Amino acid sequence: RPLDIRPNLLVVPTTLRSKAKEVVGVQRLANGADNPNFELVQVLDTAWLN
Amino acid sequence: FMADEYRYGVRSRCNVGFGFWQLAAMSTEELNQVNFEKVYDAMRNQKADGG
Repeated sequence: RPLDIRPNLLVVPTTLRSKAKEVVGVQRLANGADNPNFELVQVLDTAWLN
Repeated sequence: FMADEYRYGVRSRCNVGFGFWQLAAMSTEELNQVNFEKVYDAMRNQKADGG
């Protein structure tokens, strides 16, 4: 019986914040492509890890 | 005619500033997060005198 998982959090170090925000935070891609992963998961940036 | 003044510059703190040696911005992929925001991230990543 499969399990219902709804990922809504993305935790990354401060060194990956740029990539995390450009995956979730960018609305247009290329010369206009929407973004299927825009605001799908909210990101928090922390300095304790790494 | 003369001017007189008492002053001198200061260093605020060693770990609150940065200067890099490149700025190209060609297509905003050479330095967007390679050397312009790389320093931004470096400032984001620092540790005090307690680990």
